[PDB]
Amino acid sequence: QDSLSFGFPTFPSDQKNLIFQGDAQIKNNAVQLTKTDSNGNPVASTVGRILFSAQVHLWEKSSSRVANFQSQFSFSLKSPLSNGADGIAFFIAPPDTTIPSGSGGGLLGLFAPGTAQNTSANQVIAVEFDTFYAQDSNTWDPNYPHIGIDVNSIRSVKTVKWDRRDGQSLNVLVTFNPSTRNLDVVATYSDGTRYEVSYEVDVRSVLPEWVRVGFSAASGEQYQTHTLESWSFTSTLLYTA
Amino acid sequence: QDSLSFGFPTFPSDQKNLIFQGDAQIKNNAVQLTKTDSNGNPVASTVGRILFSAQVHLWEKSSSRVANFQSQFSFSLKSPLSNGADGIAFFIAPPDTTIPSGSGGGLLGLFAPGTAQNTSANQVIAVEFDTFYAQDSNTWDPNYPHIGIDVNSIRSVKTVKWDRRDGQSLNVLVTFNPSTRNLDVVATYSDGTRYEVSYEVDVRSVLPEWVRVGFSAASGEQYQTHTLESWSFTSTLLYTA
Ligand SMILES: OC[C@H]1O[C@@](CO)(O[C@H]2O[C@H](CO)[C@@H](O)[C@H](O)[C@H]2O)[C@@H](O)[C@@H]1O
Ligand SMILES: OC[C@H]1O[C@@](CO)(O[C@H]2O[C@H](CO)[C@@H](O)[C@H](O)[C@H]2O)[C@@H](O)[C@@H]1O
Ligand SMILES: [Ca+2]
Ligand SMILES: [Ca+2]
Ligand SMILES: [Mn+2]
Ligand SMILES: [Mn+2]
Repeated sequence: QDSLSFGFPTFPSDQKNLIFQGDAQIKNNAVQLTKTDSNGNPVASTVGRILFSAQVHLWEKSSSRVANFQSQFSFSLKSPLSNGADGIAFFIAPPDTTIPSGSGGGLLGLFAPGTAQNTSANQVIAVEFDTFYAQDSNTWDPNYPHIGIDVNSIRSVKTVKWDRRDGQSLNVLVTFNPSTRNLDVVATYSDGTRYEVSYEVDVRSVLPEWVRVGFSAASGEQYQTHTLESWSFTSTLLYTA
Repeated sequence: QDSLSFGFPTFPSDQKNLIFQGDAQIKNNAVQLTKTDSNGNPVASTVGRILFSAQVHLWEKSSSRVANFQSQFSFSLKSPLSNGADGIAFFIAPPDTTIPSGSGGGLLGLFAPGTAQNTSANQVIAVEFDTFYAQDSNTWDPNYPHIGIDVNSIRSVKTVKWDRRDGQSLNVLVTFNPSTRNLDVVATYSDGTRYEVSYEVDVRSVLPEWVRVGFSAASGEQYQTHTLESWSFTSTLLYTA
């Protein structure tokens, strides 16, 4: 299809169109990307991802069209401690994408240790909400919590300082305009605190014509819950000048 | 998801979200439901169906919600014979639906012969465009070409006279309003000729909560091409007051 859109105001337990990878599972009408004990508390060393089953036609070689898409979602992070890790990310990748070996902790379940920074060894665009930046294990990270745009590397091509608020939902709007090649990210907390980051990227040279969209989250030695509360997506193929 | 929509203004050969059954295949940016020779001419004894991969949430028991959906599509039928057969149909059935054994010809690839008219033995709602009504063969049909609404049986719960026009596209709008429980059908030819038929049905008592939508067509002794040219579908769960 040239156009596709779906919306999850909440996440009831009877899902049919979600691909669950790792420890991701539905609990209390929300998607818990990372494992949690019976008490509902986060645990260490866990990775989980979800992907919508239907493939998205991102671009079409023949017609020379590229899709304009918008992804809106909200999530909350909660941890008994305060050093919650490692973060959640919205990502777009080839349809057969699976959790890379050893992609836990700081790699957010998106990259392999040996290629995490090799741009010609990956095919993935992601918007990360990174809460852990210890310079010994996350050497590629700026020294503070941040929202980043990742293009084939765990080392963000663009970042903006961000504030982690335990238990508070962050509302996010991610949009890609094929006309200007701009991938814009706008995140806001209910009190109006706003964060914005954008980057110009030609999706055609990074991803295949058909892709799958979803989320990924991980906790290494440090942990926190990564709860996806809602999600709506829309893509429409458009002719570009 | 509570809502889903997708649009196929045309059908390029490079598809990823369509489930092809029987002889269905894409040719010339259109879906040829029934088999055609190398020259594109229709042949006898052929059945084919397509379904969108993503399951549609038709209704939700817990929240007492029922989906409001709309299916707009266009098709054309062609045949050198004076009595092209057998017809095409838009249908809604359980997710694991497959072509029943011996459902060719007049059964439109939707029902098995032994239970084609046993309503308690089927789970399907279909809008058929029936061009073959030989009273000695398809004994259940009125004696003329017609549009029919099928609910768990090949013997339509309702039909209206329709005119078959060789090689002319028919545009159809199928809608369901959960408030009134009216399943409405409006079809038109490019010259304005209009056909309308409506039926009241509670989908909750006929179909499971999750279903798949698609098209089916077949040709028995008599044949004709059944070309699906375009298709857009949208559904959203609503509260039924
Ligand atoms: O306790 C965390 C501590 O260990 C290191 C590695 O020595 O980081 C681990 O835990 C982090 C948070 O869960 C992950 O991001 C990282 O991938 C993992 O190696 C330290 O840097 C950190 O201080
Ligand atoms: O030519 C139609 C003639 O043959 C039979 C089967 O012997 O019907 C077949 O063809 C029809 C038209 O394609 C189908 O409707 C029917 O399902 C199929 O069996 C006869 O009953 C009919 O007289
Ligand atoms: Ca990090
Ligand atoms: Ca018939
Ligand atoms: Mn980072
Ligand atoms: Mn009929």
